[PDB]
Amino acid sequence: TVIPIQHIRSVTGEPPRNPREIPIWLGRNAPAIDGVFPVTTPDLRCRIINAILGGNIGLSLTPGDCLTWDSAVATLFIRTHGTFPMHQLGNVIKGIVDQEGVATAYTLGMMLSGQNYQLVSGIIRGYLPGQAVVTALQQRLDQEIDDQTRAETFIQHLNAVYEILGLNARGQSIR
Amino acid sequence: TVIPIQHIRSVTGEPPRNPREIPIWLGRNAPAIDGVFPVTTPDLRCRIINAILGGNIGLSLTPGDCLTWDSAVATLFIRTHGTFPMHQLGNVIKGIVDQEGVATAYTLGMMLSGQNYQLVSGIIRGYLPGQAVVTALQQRLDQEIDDQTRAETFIQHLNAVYEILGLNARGQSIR
Amino acid sequence: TVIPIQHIRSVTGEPPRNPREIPIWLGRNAPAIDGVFPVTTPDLRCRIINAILGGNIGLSLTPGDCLTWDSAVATLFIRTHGTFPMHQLGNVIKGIVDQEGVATAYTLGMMLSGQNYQLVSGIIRGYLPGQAVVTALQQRLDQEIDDQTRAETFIQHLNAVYEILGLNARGQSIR
Amino acid sequence: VIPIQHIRSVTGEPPRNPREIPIWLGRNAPAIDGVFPVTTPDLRCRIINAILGGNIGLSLTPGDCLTWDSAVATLFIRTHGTFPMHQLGNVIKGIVDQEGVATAYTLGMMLSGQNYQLVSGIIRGYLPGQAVVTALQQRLDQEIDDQTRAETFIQHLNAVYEILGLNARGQSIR
Repeated sequence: TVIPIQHIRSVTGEPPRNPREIPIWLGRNAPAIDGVFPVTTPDLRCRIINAILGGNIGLSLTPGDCLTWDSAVATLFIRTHGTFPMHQLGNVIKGIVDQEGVATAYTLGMMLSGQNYQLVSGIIRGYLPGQAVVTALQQRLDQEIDDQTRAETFIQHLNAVYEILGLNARGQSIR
Repeated sequence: TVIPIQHIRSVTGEPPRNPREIPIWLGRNAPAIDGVFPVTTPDLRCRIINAILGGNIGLSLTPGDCLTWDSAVATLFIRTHGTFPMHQLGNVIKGIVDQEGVATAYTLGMMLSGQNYQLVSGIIRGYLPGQAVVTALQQRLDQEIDDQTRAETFIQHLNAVYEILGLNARGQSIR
Repeated sequence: TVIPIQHIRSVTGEPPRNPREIPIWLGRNAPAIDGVFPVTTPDLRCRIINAILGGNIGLSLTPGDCLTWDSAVATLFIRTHGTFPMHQLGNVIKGIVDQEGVATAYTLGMMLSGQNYQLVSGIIRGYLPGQAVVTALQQRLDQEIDDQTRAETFIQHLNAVYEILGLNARGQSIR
Repeated sequence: VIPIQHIRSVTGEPPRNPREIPIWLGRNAPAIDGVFPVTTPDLRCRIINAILGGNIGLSLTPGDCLTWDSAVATLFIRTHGTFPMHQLGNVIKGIVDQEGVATAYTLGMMLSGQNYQLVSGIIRGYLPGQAVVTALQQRLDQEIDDQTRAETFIQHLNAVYEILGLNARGQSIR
């Protein structure tokens, strides 16, 4: 098939000039692309990403690297920053909860970490937006069964608590 | 399918950057978008809404949210204002009347509240432009059968009463 | 049934801000609109007009008001200038006669008036080029049998008189 | 002969500013019901008209005195000029600062025709402190249905306030 690239490329806009800014820009603009043209297979995700980023032979992915949008955004992260050691996962995540907030940072941290729920849960508990959140979120995760259900229910609970207290995603009050 | 996003995005234009102006922006382009393309299934509402919002943070919808234009417009309110829309319907209606006019504020009024003629009718009757109009408009709406008949014939009547007195949608004299 | 709004805007341009300048802009650009995408019913004409004027609820039309590109134009002029705006209709016509000439002033005036032969006829007869034309034109239109027939054979007779005297469209000589 | 003086001892003299007469009647209504039993709409109309003394402007007829809520709501339209539900959020915000959350729930429900969802949502925004909002919601969520939550809201607020050392007006011991 031929893909409607001129339309996709009018909805997203030009990708930023600093290539360290590219891997998060692609996460923000994913739902838009799925709107214009529903992306079903890894192939079609690759075809779409490769055309948008144009002349960068640097950042060209294959079908292996992009099963899901979250794989692509991680692969593109490792290239533009470099693989870093365990003790530096702190400064990567804090840097992101400041720009995009906890839900983005949890999903990327769980991906740059080989799904280490005990590590990435622990780090995110220091950058939550006030003590009353830290405590309310804890109780919900606590009364789950094991760590595997806690990993898959995290963002559900985070947002439920953020709703009650009436915060936006960036984690600031809007009332 | 593929949605005709080139066209839909000409009716609509580019969205406001102040992100608690968005539910009212999408609220008053919804009637036009439905003319230029038949949006039937919640999957297509979600696809269209997500395409025309572009790269904005926390503001993609799910097909769960987008069952009716109302439900969507209420959900984008909750994620921006923090509160439910129907805990401040008064302040929102008054704010629109002052910029856009009665017939605008009536329309968004019954999106936000959820087609509650009684309440929105009563909040508007407050902000009509002069005592004379209020009495005029009332005797037309008292000669319909049901409150179902009155919620179709409300703009038709306001537009007839404004002709007689010589006012101009935004509620200023032509004379 | 996708109404191709992007193409229609490519030909007409963007409508003005000051909504007093909309009813004439729509009459002028009408035969272009209709060449890109040919309308057939009132239904479609409504859907096209509302989509062009965009997110404007105040100047929204219904199928009732759109039997013809003239009926639509007339309805908008009464919402913006009010009924019996005879000093303003005097002023919009005098303006055109100077830029365009009398055969253009006639058709735009008759469109904005709801095809009011008696009113517009009267206004134009004060802006013709000199006493001899007025008298020559009148003698021809008086031989005609009813007012429907005068409105049909007005641009016809004005041309015949202008040709004899050796004037061009703008009422300046070519001898 | 209706025993007006016992009712006058509990209530007191009406407030001078016409705008605060509707809230005053709502706060004094539960105490009047305990001291003297009111069983008919007609008896209620005679008691309210005597308590306000000679106010011909705010006189109520037997039809609008069916329930204490209907009487308080009618006085609001005569004193302010707008129906209450149109501006409920502002009215609840005024009562919370002057009197407290418990007064706002009782008077907010009388003006809102017993709507739990609207009153509970408006009050949650003005509750004192983030901890109070989270603790109260957990207790209310356990209850089986909206009717049961409505009956136990004041009891569950008093328990949370006692644990966090807050007075009725929400001022901390620290």
